[PDB]
Amino acid sequence: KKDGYPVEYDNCAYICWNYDNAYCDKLCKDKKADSGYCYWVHILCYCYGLPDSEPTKTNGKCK
Repeated sequence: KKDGYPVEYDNCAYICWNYDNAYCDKLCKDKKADSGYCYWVHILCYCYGLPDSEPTKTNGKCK
């Protein structure tokens, strides 16, 4: 398991709906994580307990 910002190709994270924590929680759980929230500093969804196989953000900008 891992915690992090889930991404789509390539290295592009999921922006929150507004600043909605519930949105990110649902998104994260649909990706099989334990939970998630909207990190307001970046306005991105952050997940707790993603599967090891789910891609997460690394050092790098969105393609």
